[PDB]
Amino acid sequence: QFVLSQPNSVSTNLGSTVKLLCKRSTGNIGSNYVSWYQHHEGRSPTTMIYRDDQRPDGVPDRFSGSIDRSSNSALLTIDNVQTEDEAAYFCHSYSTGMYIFGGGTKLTVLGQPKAAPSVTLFPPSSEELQANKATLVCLISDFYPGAVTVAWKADSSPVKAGVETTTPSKQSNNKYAASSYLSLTPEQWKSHRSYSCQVTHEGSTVEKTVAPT
Amino acid sequence: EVQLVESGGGLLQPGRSLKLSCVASGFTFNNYWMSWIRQAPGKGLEWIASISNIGGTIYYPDSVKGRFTISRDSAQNTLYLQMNSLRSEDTATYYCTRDLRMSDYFDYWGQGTMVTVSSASTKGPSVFPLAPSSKGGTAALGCLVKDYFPEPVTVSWNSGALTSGVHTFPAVLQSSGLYSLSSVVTVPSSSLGTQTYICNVNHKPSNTKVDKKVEPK
Amino acid sequence: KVIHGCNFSSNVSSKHTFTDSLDISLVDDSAHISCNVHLSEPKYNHLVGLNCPGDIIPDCFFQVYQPESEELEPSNIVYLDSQINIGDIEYYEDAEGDDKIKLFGIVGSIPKTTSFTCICKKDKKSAYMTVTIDSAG
Ligand SMILES: *[C@@H]1O[C@H](CO)[C@@H](O)[C@H](O)[C@H]1NC(C)=O
Repeated sequence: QFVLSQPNSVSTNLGSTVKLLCKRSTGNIGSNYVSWYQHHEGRSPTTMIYRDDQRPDGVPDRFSGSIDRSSNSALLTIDNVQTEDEAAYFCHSYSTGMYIFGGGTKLTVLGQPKAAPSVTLFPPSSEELQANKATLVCLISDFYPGAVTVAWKADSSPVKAGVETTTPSKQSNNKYAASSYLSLTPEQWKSHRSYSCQVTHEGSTVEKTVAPT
Repeated sequence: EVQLVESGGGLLQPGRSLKLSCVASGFTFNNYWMSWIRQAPGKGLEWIASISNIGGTIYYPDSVKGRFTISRDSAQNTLYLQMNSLRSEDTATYYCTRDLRMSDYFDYWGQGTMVTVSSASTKGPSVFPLAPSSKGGTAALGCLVKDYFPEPVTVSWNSGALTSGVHTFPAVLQSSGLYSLSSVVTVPSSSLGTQTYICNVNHKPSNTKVDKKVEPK
Repeated sequence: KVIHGCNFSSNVSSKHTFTDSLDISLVDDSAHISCNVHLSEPKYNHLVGLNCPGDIIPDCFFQVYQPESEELEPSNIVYLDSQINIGDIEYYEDAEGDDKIKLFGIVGSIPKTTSFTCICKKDKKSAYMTVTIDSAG
């Protein structure tokens, strides 16, 4: 019937103001009620806004729902942003027979100065290669915000296979961490002079390199 | 107050049958629509089924149509979601909601239940040591955990005696279904020739314990 | 035999014929519009129901709705058996795409004249079917 579209992720600072959009593809945004749901990790979602602009008891006056008919989208506005607001936010609307959810926007409350990623790259261990297994491990720690993109380079050409990377996870110091892996055969590891792991963080890349022992 | 307590679920295999329960309390049960909402790992919320007060109306999306069945019990105050002929895609966190049909929103959510569907059988982890590398003056050394199923795997360094600078990275999911994680510890680079570093990998699902000593190269 | 009730869908069907009809999709979101059925016979043998191209609140006609306020959500829901108090009532249902036809049959005389309401909901639009069944006519 239609599709609700949300930004993948946004970020603001404490005490600022953020507006999360929910664009309806086909039809009018005002023809159907819109609801907003806050979702923390490992926790039940809680209703934040109902029928367009109504706010249930227990929801702070910070959150407000709005309908922007010019952009055909709904907006969840959060004034005086708090770190407790950092979660996922989903919009919802119902057409007869189907319940539509947006993709969800992972809000990020920038709570500390921006940190550059610490990139450590290990070669396949001695014991790794003897079992005819090869694995390149690129540990990424101490970076904030928690959003990085990794690109591996066999020799110095792009790799498009065998790459597996974890989604960014929050550390104990509120910074984030992630780890990338590259499966190889021991014949692919030694036929190349080196292998390099590039960690793009906030548009700035940090690269490390290892070579066959 | 209104409470929604979910039950059922666990670990199943494709082709089997599951039935989740959701015990409702604190309101007149026969006066509200109830729904099931799931969240797949690394994905957004997805609606599964809605049933009216006395089941006069039932909705499904085309994904689970015919595979799932939603019903309710007036006397037991319980909502159910019968699952048959499952898939690995159905592995998600299944929530239970009370609905206000006249306003098209979910005002109360359940505590969430976890359903995991997989065919990869149990397998212990192959543990490989990671020789230290610079960070100079600071060295980062660890040990690898590869090709195990299922979660979780706990790693301790020096049988709990080494806690300073220990960071166990969350595991990654390989395509087959197996997992892989890494536990690294940062130590002063002067003690590489005088300290014995040994990570203790524990995998209770397969009852596999591996101790791998890490030495320099 | 005709259905004493309200067709809210734009699907005109010969499978079910309704006495009254009002296209819900032409009603405003903020309008208070109802379609009214009034039975006044000494004894009854009538089909009563509605065709809603959206959602029906409550689960009519086993449940019905007797209002006392201009509330947004019902939550004052009674059952047709206890409200009409005519004993065994035959209930019906049929589908036609998004069209939902819910009916009930009343045969005989009822003790006290009673009125009740059913809601057809389409998006933000909302129309009421209010039926009144007299005791003696
Ligand atoms: C009318 O009938 C068609 C086909 O039977 C169906 O697809 C549609 O949902 C029905 N209702 C409306 C309002 O068109």
